[PDB]
Amino acid sequence: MKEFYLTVEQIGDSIFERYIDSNGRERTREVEYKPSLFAHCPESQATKYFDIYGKPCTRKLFANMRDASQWIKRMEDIGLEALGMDDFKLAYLSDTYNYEIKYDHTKIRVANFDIEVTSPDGFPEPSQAKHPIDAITHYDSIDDRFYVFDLLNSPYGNVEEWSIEIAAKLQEQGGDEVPSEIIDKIIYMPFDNEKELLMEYLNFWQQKTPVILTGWNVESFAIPYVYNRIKNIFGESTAKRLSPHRKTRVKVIENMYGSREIITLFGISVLDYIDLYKKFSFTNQPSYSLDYISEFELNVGKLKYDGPISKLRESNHQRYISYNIIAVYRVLQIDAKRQFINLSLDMGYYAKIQIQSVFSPIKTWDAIIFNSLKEQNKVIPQGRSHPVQPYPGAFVKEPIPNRYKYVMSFDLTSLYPSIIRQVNISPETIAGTFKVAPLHDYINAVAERPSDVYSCSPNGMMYYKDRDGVVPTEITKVFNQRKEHKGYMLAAQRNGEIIKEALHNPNLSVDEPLDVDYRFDFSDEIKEKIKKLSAKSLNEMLFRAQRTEVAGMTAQINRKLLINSLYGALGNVWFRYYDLRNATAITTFGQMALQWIERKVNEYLNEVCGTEGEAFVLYGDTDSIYVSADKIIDKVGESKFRDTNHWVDFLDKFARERMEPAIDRGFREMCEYMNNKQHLMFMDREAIAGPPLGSKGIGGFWTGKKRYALNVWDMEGTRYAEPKLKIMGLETQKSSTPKAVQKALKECIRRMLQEGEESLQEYFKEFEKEFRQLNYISIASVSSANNIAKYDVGGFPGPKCPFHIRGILTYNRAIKGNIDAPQVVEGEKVYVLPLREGNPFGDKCIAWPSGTEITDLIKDDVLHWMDYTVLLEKTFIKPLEGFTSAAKLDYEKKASLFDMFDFHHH
DNA sequence: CCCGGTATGACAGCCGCG
DNA sequence: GCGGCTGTCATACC
Repeated sequence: MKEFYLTVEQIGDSIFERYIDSNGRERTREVEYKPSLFAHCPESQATKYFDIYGKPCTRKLFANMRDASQWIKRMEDIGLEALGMDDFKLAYLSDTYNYEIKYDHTKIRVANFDIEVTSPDGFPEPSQAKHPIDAITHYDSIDDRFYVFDLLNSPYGNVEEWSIEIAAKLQEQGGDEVPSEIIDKIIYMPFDNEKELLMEYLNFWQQKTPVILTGWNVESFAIPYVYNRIKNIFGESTAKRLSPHRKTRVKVIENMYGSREIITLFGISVLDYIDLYKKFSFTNQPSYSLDYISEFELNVGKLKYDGPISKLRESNHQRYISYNIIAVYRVLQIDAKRQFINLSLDMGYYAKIQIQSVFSPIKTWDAIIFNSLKEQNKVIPQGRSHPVQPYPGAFVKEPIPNRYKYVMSFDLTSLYPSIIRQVNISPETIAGTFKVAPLHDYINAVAERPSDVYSCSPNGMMYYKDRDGVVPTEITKVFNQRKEHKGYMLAAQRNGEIIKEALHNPNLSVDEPLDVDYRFDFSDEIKEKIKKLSAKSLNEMLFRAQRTEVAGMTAQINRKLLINSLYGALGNVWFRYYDLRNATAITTFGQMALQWIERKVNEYLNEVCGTEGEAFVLYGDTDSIYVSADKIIDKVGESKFRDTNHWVDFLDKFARERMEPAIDRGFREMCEYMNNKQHLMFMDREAIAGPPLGSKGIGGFWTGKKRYALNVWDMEGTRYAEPKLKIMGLETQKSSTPKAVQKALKECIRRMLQEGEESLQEYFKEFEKEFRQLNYISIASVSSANNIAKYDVGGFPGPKCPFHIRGILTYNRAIKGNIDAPQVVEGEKVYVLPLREGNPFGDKCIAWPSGTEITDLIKDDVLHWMDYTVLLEKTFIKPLEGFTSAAKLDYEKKASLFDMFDFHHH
């Protein structure tokens, strides 16, 4: 076993490191690390060190890290570049671990915990920590145990001890339904007072100090609450004891709304799962509370209880504790499915960074470029300050709002990373500039060729073709690595398939499985030794073949995330290799790419269909184009197809046989026109959309930029058994839209695309008739409660007050002086309903906390004074009118067709 | 620097307008 | 009384 690191930190003139040694023991080092930095020198001085520009550099070795840091300030005050890695933690990791890090997760202590705090005051602020911590569930990955800390006596109640017997029983039997998987894994311990509890938790923390600390909201609630609580009761010295190095910093996170404070525990990587999920799930969710996320991933959700949580410990302490245990297990179950922690570790050691820096695409890329440059004796440039200067971004085509019967879409692969390599874009690779014509003229190939010598972007930039760019080289690596690991994953998957044939007829023998590598396909000699092998050994080979497939999967997605990271880094002023001209070179070339191929697809389809001057490309967004296939179908005639699958086959082949070669030679023309280093503009066919054959459906429609619906039969080569609706930007996709209305609008769209006008009309009529019979929760809008106090003037709405906020202030006057009634909290989501003019409430609308019924001492009047008309018009009819206008359909039978004209009268 | 550019929509408030 | 704006706020997605 080769040693790896756990956490690294700099305190004064010392690196403090937690690390696993060659024997597997967790250990700590204090090293008085001697960093190196670099300055420019004359050609006379003989060094092996050069910068990315090739200019010679002399190596300066400092006695400590403070001298290094003071030297950087002195070089700034002189006006000369101070070259090298200024984040000395990264240099230490590079020096101490100059090899491919192979870690062993079972020796990494990964803790996830959750806290409970009874509070009749409202949400207990972590910075003040006014109320007693009355429960802690702390899971440890090494022990595989849930350590549960339980407070029996607090100012808010004296309670019985928790029962594991009851907690395991069925929910109908009065039990908490804690899974038998974790029942034999709970270490329960009750306490007579909070001080005893908090002090035991601290001693527990010292013996089992987390390397990775996770959980839901741990960074913004749990950790701050435990720290501040211990601090307020025992003093700051005791609270620092939560850090292995007894050093803590109070960070102030100032978001563009308010300001909150997080606590930095030196020697611990905090990877909050709420942040970890938002970063790596790539699924946009309405709510990000553990409850919603659990039921989404695990189909079980968080544990239910009766009454307000502020009254739970009193009324049902048995539930309260079991709710705390399950809260921790919910996160562990999610991580068992998604494995974002293992992912985070994988990338942390690949980049050689602090694990919590996986949230930073800047840190990660800074280190990956640093390490590969280090092994070539090359010196990284100094990070220079840059003014935040907004530059052009992605091109988006304004579509003509219409229906579109048949649609076929195509995507460029890894567009921005592809341009970087194609054009060879890097700081040191800038070769000069050319007099730039309008983009229009480069799209139409009317402008003169920018350079015979250098590779070019349509923004005026020129780059060397002979040199290998530092950025281009570094991302080509990542590409090649991903292919390599996805070449091992496909091999490990296919190698397991041959094993599954042997799982039907084996023969027992006392032998261990053969030493073979699953990353590469088996030879004939290994294939000969399959039937003879035993049943015990065959299941061991299947275990290790699948184990190899899991290792390949993790690697191939980690590199995928890096590919998509780079542009972000490159376009960020804080990044070392950032250059504004290089950034606009990427986006502008991309703008040219999509519009040039729009031209080429139009010119090809016109020539083939015989027509001239017809817009086939109906829409385009960044790296994708959408083609109208009507003419292609009408060229064969849709009456010649026997079924839906017949014309989907037709279009699929057409794209591959006719369209894709026309695109490739189209882009090959563009590469030669810009004189680029290599052609890397590749376009895959994604979606084939259209209405079912012999149906009155319209297939798809656009209402504007980023607002469309499509009936998709085939995506990226896989044929769907049943048609699947792709909806983007429309109200069905917005969490502000009421539950029943989100459902109704989707069906309205389904009926439009699959069935036609009359069906939509029959549905609308019925939904209008039955709207008043729907539940008041399902038909209410949801909104975010930001800036409540700002627009509040003595309990009434002020100038420029938003609609939902007005609703909140109406609710507040209705429950003014009522503690049992739910309070609307700044930040949290709210239900909104309109009220008929003349109601006993203040205004025209009421808003109450989301996910809850209204207080019974106000419910009747709300339900009585609801404005259904306004609600149906605002949330349902208006957005539908939106879709139907573009689609050129009617939702109501006799609508005057003169309504679609912007008449005079002016 | 632990994601903001390119987007649309709901609503408030203003301006002309016999 | 209502388009035609501008401004604030809310929420999509790569």
